[PDB]
Amino acid sequence: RIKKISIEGNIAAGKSTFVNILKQLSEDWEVVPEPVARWSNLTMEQKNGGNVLQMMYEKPERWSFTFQTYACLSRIRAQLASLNGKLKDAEKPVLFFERSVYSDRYIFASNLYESESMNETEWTIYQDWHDWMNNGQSLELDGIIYLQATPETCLHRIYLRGRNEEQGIPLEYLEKLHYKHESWLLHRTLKTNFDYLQEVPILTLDVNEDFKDKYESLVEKVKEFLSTL
Amino acid sequence: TRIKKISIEGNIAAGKSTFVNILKQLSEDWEVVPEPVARWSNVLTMEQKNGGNVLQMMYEKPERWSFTFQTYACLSRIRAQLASLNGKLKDAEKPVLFFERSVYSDRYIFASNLYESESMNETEWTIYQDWHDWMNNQFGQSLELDGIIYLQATPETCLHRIYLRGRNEEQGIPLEYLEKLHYKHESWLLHRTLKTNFDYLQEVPILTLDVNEDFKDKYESLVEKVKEFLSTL
Ligand SMILES: COc1ccc(-c2nc(CSc3nc(N)cc(N)n3)c(C)s2)cc1OCCF
Ligand SMILES: COc1ccc(-c2nc(CSc3nc(N)cc(N)n3)c(C)s2)cc1OCCF
Ligand SMILES: COc1ccc(-c2nc(CSc3nc(N)cc(N)n3)c(C)s2)cc1OCCF
Ligand SMILES: COc1ccc(-c2nc(CSc3nc(N)cc(N)n3)c(C)s2)cc1OCCF
Ligand SMILES: O=c1ccn([C@@H]2O[C@H](COP(=O)(O)OP(=O)(O)O)[C@@H](O)[C@H]2O)c(=O)[nH]1
Ligand SMILES: O=c1ccn([C@@H]2O[C@H](COP(=O)(O)OP(=O)(O)O)[C@@H](O)[C@H]2O)c(=O)[nH]1
Repeated sequence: RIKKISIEGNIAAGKSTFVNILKQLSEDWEVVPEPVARWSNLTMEQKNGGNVLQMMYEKPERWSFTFQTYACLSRIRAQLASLNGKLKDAEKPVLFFERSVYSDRYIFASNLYESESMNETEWTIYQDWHDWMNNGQSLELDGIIYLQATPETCLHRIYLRGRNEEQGIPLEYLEKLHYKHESWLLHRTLKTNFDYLQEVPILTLDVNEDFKDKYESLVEKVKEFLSTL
Repeated sequence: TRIKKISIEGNIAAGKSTFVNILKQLSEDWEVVPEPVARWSNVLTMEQKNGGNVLQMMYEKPERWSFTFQTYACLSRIRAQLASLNGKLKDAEKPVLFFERSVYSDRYIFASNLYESESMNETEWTIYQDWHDWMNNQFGQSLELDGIIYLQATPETCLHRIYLRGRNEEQGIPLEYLEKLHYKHESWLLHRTLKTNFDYLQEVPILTLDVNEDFKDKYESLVEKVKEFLSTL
C-alpha cells in the first residue's frame, strides 16, 4: 500500500537536501538515499562502492559497466529493503526515492554509452541485465518529482557543496545530463521499456532559487501532488 | 517444486554435453537446461549476439572482460533455468530437470579461478560475489539443487578430448589451466573441503561418475547409477 515517488534531478539540483527536509515533516514519510550518494562520502558495499567510484573517475571507459551494474543492484536492494520493513504502521505511507532504476539507465548509463565509455556489447548486456533484474517488480512508481535546475545552477551548487572531486565536472557534462532529464521528465519524448512510464504523474519543481530555509511552497506542491494519487 | 533439479558438473570436455543429450532422450519425465556459454561457443538472438562477443573479448583480454562475462553468463543461466522450471514437465509423473552446470559452477569454478589468475581484481570479485549472493536470492530460489552428478575425468583425458573435439578456438587451451579447474572440482564435489556461502550445498547428495572410459556407444551402466541416485532424492 506504500506509494512510491522518485525524486529526480541533475547533479547538485538539491535532491538530498529536498529528501532530507521531507523525511522530517512526517512519521509517515520515509526516504531511500541514492547509494552513489553514500559512496560519494566499513560495509562490503561501502568499500566496493568507493573503489569503483574512484576507478570510474580515473578511467570511465574501463569501469562504467561495472559501476552502473553495481550502482543499480545496490539501489534495487536498498529500495526493496525499505519497502519490506518500513512504514507498515502508517495510514498514509509514502516512500521517496533519491533517484531510481530509471535514472540509473536512461540518464546515467545511457550517457556513458553515448560518450563511448561503454561499447555496444556492454550497453546491450547492461540493458538486458536491467530489463530482467527489473522483473524488482514491486518497484513501480506511483509518481515522479522532478527537481529542475539550470545546468548553470547546478555548477555553482557543486561549488557550494565544495567537494574536491566535483570541481572538474564540466558544465558540458551537466548540460548533457540536463537535456536527458528534460526530454524524459519535461518534454516526455523518451520511449522506455516500462509501459507505465509514459503516463506516470510527474511534478516539476523549479529549485533554481535556494529553498533550504524557504521550502513551504515546494512542500505544499508535493502534498497536493500526493492527493491526486 | 515437484520437479527434481540435478546439475551435471565436471571439467571442460569431460563429456557433460554428450551425457546430457543421452539423458534427455531416455525419459519423457526428463528435461535438460544446456549451458549458456556452451551455446555461445558455436554459432542470432540478443543473448547469442552479446554472448558471442563477450566470449571473444574474454578470450583476447581476460583481465578486462572476466567480470562482464561472468555476470552475463550467470544471469543467462539463471534466466534459462527459470524458463525450463516454469515451462516444461508440467504434466510429468516424476519430473527431472538436468542443469548443464549450475550458478555454483559459475562462482566456485570459473569466476573463482579467474580472480585467482588475476583476471578479476579484488573489487571485481567482491562485487561479483555480492551480486551472486543477491541475484540467486531475489531470483534463484526455485533453482536450488536436489543433487549433483560429478562427471570426474582427468585433465589429460579432457585435453585428449579437446584435441579430438576438433574445435579450433579451443585448440589453445593449456593443461595446467585444466589441472586448475579439475583441482577446484575435486575440492568442491569429492572431498567437500571448499567452502561455499550456500549452507544447503554442504548437504546436497552427490553422485560421482568416473568418465575416463568412452561412453558414447556404451552408457547403460552410467544411467543405471543415475536412476539409482535419483531414487534416493
Ligand atoms: C572523466 O570522465 C568521467 C569521470 C567521472 C564520471 C562520473 N559520473 C558519475 C555519475 S554516473 C551515475 N550513475 C548512476 N547509476 C547513478 C549515479 N548517481 N551516477 C560519477 C559518480 S563519476 C563520468 C565521466 O565521464 C563520463 C563520460 F560521459
Ligand atoms: C566530461 O568529464 C567529466 C564528466 C563527469 C565528471 C564527474 N565527476 C564527478 C565527481 S566523482 C566523485 N568522487 C568522489 N570520491 C566524491 C564525489 N563527490 N564525487 C561526478 C559526480 S560526474 C567528471 C568529468 O571530468 C573530470 C575531470 F575534470
Ligand atoms: C591462459 O591460457 C588460456 C586459458 C584458457 C583458455 C581457454 N580457451 C577456451 C576456448 S574459448 C571459445 N571461444 C569461442 N568463441 C568458441 C569456443 N568454442 N570456445 C576455453 C573454453 S578456456 C585458453 C588459453 O590460451 C589461449 C591463448 F593462448
Ligand atoms: C588467453 O587467456 C584466456 C583465454 C580464454 C579464457 C577463457 N576461460 C573460459 C572459461 S569461463 C566460463 N565461465 C562460466 N561461468 C561458464 C563456462 N562454461 N566458462 C572461457 C569460456 S574462455 C581464459 C583465459 O585466461 C584466463 C586467465 F588465465
Ligand atoms: O535549496 C538549496 C538546495 C541546495 N543547496 C546546496 O547545493 C548543493 C547541492 O545540494 P544537494 O547535495 O542537495 O544536491 P543533490 O546532488 O543531492 O541534488 C549543496 O551544497 C547544498 O547545500 C542550497 O544551498 N540550497
Ligand atoms: O566419453 C566421451 C564423452 C565425450 N566425448 C567427445 O569429446 C568431446 C567433448 O565432450 P563434451 O562436448 O560432451 O564435453 P563437455 O564440454 O560438454 O563436458 C565431444 O566432441 C564428444 O564427442 C568422448 O570422446 N568420449
